[PDB]
Amino acid sequence: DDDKLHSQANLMRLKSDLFNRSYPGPTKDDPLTVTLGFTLQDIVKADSSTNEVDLVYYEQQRWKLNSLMWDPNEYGNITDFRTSAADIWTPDITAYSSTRPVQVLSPQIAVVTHDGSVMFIPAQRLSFMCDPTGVDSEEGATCAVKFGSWVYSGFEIDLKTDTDQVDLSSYYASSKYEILSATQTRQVQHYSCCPEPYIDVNLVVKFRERR
Amino acid sequence: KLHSQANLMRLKSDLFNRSYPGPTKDDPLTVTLGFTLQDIVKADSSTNEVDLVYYEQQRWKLNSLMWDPNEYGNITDFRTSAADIWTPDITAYSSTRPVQVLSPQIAVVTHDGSVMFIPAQRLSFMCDPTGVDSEEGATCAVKFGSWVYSGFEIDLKTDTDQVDLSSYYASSKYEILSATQTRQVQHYSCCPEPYIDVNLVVKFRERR
Amino acid sequence: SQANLMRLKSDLFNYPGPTKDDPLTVTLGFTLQDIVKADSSTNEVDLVYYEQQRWKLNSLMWDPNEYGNITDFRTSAADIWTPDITAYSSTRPVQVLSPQIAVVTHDGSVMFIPAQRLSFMCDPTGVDSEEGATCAVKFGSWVYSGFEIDLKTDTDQVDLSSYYASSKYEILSATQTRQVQHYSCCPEPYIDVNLVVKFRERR
Amino acid sequence: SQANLMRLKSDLFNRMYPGPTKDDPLTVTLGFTLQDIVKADSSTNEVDLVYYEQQRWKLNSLMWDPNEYGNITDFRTSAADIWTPDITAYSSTRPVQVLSPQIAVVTHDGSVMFIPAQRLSFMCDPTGVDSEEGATCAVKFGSWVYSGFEIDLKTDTDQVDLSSYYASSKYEILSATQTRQVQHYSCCPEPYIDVNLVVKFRERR
Amino acid sequence: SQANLMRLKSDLFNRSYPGPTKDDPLTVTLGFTLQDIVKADSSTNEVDLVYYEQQRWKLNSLMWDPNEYGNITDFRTSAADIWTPDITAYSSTRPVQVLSPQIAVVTHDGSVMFIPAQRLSFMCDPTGVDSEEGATCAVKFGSWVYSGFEIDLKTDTDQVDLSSYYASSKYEILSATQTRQVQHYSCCPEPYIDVNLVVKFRER
Ligand SMILES: COc1ccc2cc1Oc1cc3c(cc1OC)CC[N+](C)(C)[C@H]3Cc1ccc(cc1)Oc1c(OC)c(OC)cc3c1[C@@H](C2)[N+](C)(C)CC3
Ligand SMILES: COc1ccc2cc1Oc1cc3c(cc1OC)CC[N+](C)(C)[C@H]3Cc1ccc(cc1)Oc1c(OC)c(OC)cc3c1[C@@H](C2)[N+](C)(C)CC3
Ligand SMILES: COc1ccc2cc1Oc1cc3c(cc1OC)CC[N+](C)(C)[C@H]3Cc1ccc(cc1)Oc1c(OC)c(OC)cc3c1[C@@H](C2)[N+](C)(C)CC3
Ligand SMILES: COc1ccc2cc1Oc1cc3c(cc1OC)CC[N+](C)(C)[C@H]3Cc1ccc(cc1)Oc1c(OC)c(OC)cc3c1[C@@H](C2)[N+](C)(C)CC3
Repeated sequence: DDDKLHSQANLMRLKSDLFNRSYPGPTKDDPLTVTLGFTLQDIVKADSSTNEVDLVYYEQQRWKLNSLMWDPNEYGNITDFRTSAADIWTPDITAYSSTRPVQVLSPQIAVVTHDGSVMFIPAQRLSFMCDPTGVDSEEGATCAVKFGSWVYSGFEIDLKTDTDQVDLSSYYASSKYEILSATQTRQVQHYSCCPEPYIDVNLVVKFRERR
Repeated sequence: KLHSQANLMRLKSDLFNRSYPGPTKDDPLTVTLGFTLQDIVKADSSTNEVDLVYYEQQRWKLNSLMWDPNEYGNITDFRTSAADIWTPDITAYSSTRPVQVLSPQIAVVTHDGSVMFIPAQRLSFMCDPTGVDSEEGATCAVKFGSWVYSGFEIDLKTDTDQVDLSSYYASSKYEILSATQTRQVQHYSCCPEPYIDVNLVVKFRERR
Repeated sequence: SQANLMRLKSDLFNYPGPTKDDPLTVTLGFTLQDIVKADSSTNEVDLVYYEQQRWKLNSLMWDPNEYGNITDFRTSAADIWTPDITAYSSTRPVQVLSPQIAVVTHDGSVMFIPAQRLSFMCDPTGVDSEEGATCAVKFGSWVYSGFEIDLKTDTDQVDLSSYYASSKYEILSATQTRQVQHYSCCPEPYIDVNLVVKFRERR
Repeated sequence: SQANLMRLKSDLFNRMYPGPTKDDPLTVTLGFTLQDIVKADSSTNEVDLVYYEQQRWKLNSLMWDPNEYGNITDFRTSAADIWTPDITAYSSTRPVQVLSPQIAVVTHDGSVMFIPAQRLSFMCDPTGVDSEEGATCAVKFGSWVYSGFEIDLKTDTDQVDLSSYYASSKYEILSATQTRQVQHYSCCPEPYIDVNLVVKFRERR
Repeated sequence: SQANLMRLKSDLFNRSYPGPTKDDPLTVTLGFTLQDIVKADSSTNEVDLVYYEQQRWKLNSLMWDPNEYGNITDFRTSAADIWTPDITAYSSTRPVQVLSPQIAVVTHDGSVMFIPAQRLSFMCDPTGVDSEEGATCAVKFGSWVYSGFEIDLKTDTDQVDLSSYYASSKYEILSATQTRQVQHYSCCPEPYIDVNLVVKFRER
């Protein structure tokens, strides 16, 4: 009950050291790479009257800041902590073809590790632009939606995925829709309009009515 | 009475302007979870969503919240807003829509440092209701647990294997065949932490 | 006189809820305005009503004589404690239709009357018959036991003087009744006001 | 310019009107501009309107003299910055949805103009809408918590402004009026004042 | 450098805009990028449009010398933290739904660029959308509270950007125009400015 009082005291001081003394977001001089991963849980609805499809997925977001690092030794072997997302800067990762505000299904809480890495995994329901024509056929339908920063250019936020394969191991086994394939791919595009690169992660999902 | 009010504000002030940042590997917390199913409102076989109304009883206990009632005018408990205290981030793992909260976000803290919080909710979750119009009915399942704490920081426990059905609405469109809540612990090659959840399985069918 | 009002509000504000030794009695009453919807596919009924709430606090007494003949004021419900009155068989969050503003009287009584839309559990079978349908929903505190909060009605007649004359549904009767319940599981009384409405398709 | 304005506001907002009282009652003028009858639902007896509600009142505690403030005669301010009346429809079926910025104009004479655009669902039986006669519905507007002892209401005209009514609405407008009324109930000594919005309308042809 | 930015932000905000006035009017630039007509409801005559508005204005109190601040030329700030123009649709039938983060980019010249993505329901008779010639609807945008003496609204370009319009929408766009309109009304000596967006569209 004195180890425990002492360990709490260490956590509160770490959080005050990082949060109260000592983040404006990335700049071209100090750019940030966010690692993104999708875990598709369900294609919930495919609306052929409006060409909207609703997905439920988790989005794992990961980045690393020097100003969040600390030494576990000065803070009682604390190697990580949970904190509300409002306590830290988080990337404005946004779907570029959503048709309604994304609905958050999970607690807005992040895990900060001693080397400055942050991991934040919002579960979400998204309506996005998609013609589901062909979903009732063997070859199925294909849709795509890009994710990336809304306001930071490619000189300030970069992105990558650890694999092209969307994680399907939690995909709902009785969904109305069967997944034929689902890929997530970093894409850098150059436009003449603009000297900065446009970076996004493209999520391509091919699916059909479960038979 | 004007005195008991004085003692309540003082207790609160002592507990809340003196010194709890959430559980850690060094200071883990056991959350006891129990479900009371009130209604299955809707089963949608076009999207495989089912809507439940249920109560989620959450209980945990902290040293930082204990007091001696003798020192505070015999006060043995008090109510406080859930924003005022740490609460566990218990979450359904296969919801299809944000849960809608039906009850006041206020908890009851007891002098032994136990907290009870009972959010009533309507939840849409993933569920194929095929067979609901048959004798055998349909079965669905949804896992609840911490979103961000592993089994190293929050352990979950049930007080019973049975979901409380005694308040189930007797004129629901659906009748309950069985409703159980089973703690489960799981490990993955990738990761060293245990993951703990409570699996809510409900078998149900169209009322006769 | 505006002078006088700010000074009273000044004096009074500068109440953390009831306790077992300082309990609170809340008076409830309902003004049924409309049965807007009765969905027989889900057994949900939607009602629009005013939830009349009143309680009295020692804290809020004053002399209309020490303050320019000011017998009452209005204040945002957000500046004051209000009881956590909740339906016990809603299916959706309640939607509030009116400003959240309370009226405090010099006798220390607070009146707060939100108009609200509520979906609750109700089988409307029989609504297209002469006998019509009958549904019930109970209201009461969610987090205060009957040791800290008690309830009462001023009358058992639901106020129907504002019932919408052209609703799809006519009201055959509507009663509001304080209930006290005891259960073996639990050592506090369960107190609530039960609203029972009998109604049928208008003809 | 901005120094004068930032001073004005600091002065007015730092030297708060606690609402009207019986001793100092307030008159609020209301008028409606009806834009559209968006939907009429005959299964639930709910009609939806989109309108602008012009509210206007006048406080002594919001007067200033322009020459002490660089010839400023008016300013725009967030409506959460000032008291605004709790004007409410008495028979809505869904929370009212606000379609415009919650910003008011204060003028040097202490008068305030606030004009929220709103969408409103309200209790209305649309029977007869598919006929030449049309349907008729009414909704009353007034203060939720102030009786006629603290808030009096008025209109400048009892004709609803239809000059902006949408030309290709599903529903044509036959007439629309806004009438101040004073009610006295046996229960209560206070007068209750409202503006009654009555609309007749039919399916456009 | 992370510190140069953390100081620039201090100087501008927590060390000093009550919006525009008749003596200090603001020019605001508006342009539309249309992304999807999602739905046209002929039972209620509403159409739902997903689109972006590019807003741009320049303020003196947002000027700074780059070489006094680490060669920082621009930054990103939350739109809640700066004044932003009250640009509103004059005939929407439901509150706007915001699809993107509400973050503006401020440049050293004091210019501000803000690009909200939104879904907007507005009044629109879709009669004709199932025929070769389509249906035509219009929606005007402008300040709700500031006349043309306080906010002077202009288009950035004369053209609606259709380059990112979703190719597999239920509805094809046959044309879309954006045009600044000035009107004098008899209540008031001030000019009133809006930008009218006119869209002709039909079922794909
Ligand atoms: C200068 O502006 C742009 C440059 C380039 C494009 C759009 C542009 O339009 C805008 C983009 C963006 C914003 C505002 C825009 O206008 C005011 C704000 C937010 N960011 C900066 C993040 C992007 C977000 C963003 C939004 C739309 C977008 C790409 C990025 O559109 C595209 C697609 O996705 C829908 C797509 O997918 C298959 C394929 C293509 C495009 C666009 C790409 N076109 C057609 C040109 C080529 C092919
Ligand atoms: C220990 O728990 C309970 C004990 C007793 C009951 C419910 C219980 O379940 C809960 C009740 C309550 C809470 C949480 C509960 O679970 C953890 C939190 C909020 N309070 C404390 C305020 C009540 C709110 C409340 C909620 C449900 C409720 C009664 C009160 O259900 C009933 C009815 O209304 C739905 C009803 O109507 C005819 C008739 C009856 C009941 C219940 C009463 N049964 C069936 C048992 C007997 C008859
Ligand atoms: C917060 O305060 C109120 C909020 C809302 C209203 C009155 C209010 O004020 C009082 C209510 C009450 C009292 C005193 C009040 O203020 C000193 C004394 C006792 N109770 C607590 C029981 C109610 C009883 C009560 C008294 C008056 C009353 C409604 C209920 O007024 C109305 C009507 O009936 C007269 C009526 O009839 C068709 C229609 C309407 C109203 C009122 C309702 N408006 C205009 C707003 C809407 C339409
Ligand atoms: C003084 O009162 C008004 C005078 C003039 C009009 C509306 C009026 O109603 C109001 C307008 C406005 C407000 C409040 C109003 O009421 C108190 C708040 C602030 N702004 C400045 C934003 C306008 C916003 C505004 C709102 C509606 C509006 C025009 C402007 O309606 C019109 C249109 O479509 C929206 C349209 O295009 C098809 C064409 C026309 C109109 C109107 C213009 N008529 C028919 C008369 C002429 C041509």
